[PDB]
Amino acid sequence: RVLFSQAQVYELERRFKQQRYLSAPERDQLASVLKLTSTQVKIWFQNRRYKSKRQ
Amino acid sequence: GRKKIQISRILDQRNRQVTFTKRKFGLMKKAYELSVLCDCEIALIIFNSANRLFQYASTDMDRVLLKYTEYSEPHESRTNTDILETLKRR
Amino acid sequence: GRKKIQISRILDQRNRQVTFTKRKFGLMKKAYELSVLCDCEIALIIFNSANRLFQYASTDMDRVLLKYTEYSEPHESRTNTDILETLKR
DNA sequence: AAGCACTTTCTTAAAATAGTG
DNA sequence: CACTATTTTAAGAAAGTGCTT
Repeated sequence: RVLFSQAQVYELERRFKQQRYLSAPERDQLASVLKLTSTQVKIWFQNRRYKSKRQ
Repeated sequence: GRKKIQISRILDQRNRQVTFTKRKFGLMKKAYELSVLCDCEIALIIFNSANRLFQYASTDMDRVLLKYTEYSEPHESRTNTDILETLKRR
Repeated sequence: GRKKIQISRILDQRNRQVTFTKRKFGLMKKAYELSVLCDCEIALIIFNSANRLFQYASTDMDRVLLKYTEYSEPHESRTNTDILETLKR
């Protein structure tokens, strides 16, 4: 059921520090680079946002 | 696992409730293991933040508590305060 | 541990006594951690093979036992028997 | 469609420990 | 007690569920 690479997660987190929310196009562009799916980046950002409030 | 946590009151109610249920199972499991491995009589009484009761006993709570009431001798008797000191000195 | 041990009575008196003192500290340590982390009132009463008493309480044993005395509400109540069944995943 | 609030399943690093002088 | 290989515990990560706009 597989976790993301530390390079994938490094870029996801670096991007999250700049922007808590992505647009659909922005999301697709990122997914392409990280070698993930749009759904995977969407849900990653959803989860990261949830955890951010549970600090 | 994944990150060292400091032993201080968990601030976030929901985190506190998930951590509680995990560590309560873990504690009762270790109590069970000790009871069986070392042939001992154990009683464990837990009241959570909401004052809900959870109890484990090796054999029977009443038998252990009876044996406790009618011990009549000094024994190892520890509180959170005494524990804090014992951990800081290592 | 250097070897995986099955959960049965240790049948070597000295091994039983060393394992006991180790796991008793471990158990009280975890009880302390739970009490502090989750703001809980815990009481732990242990009688070893020789019927010697060892006890931990978060704040005060008598206060917890009093609170436990008058409490007639359906609450989780587990013994070695019930645990045995629960451990078959 | 996507947000949020959980919840669930599993992985993995931290903590506990069996065997030993 | 100390040491440490090895096991066990539980925190955290991805996906599931269910509801709202």
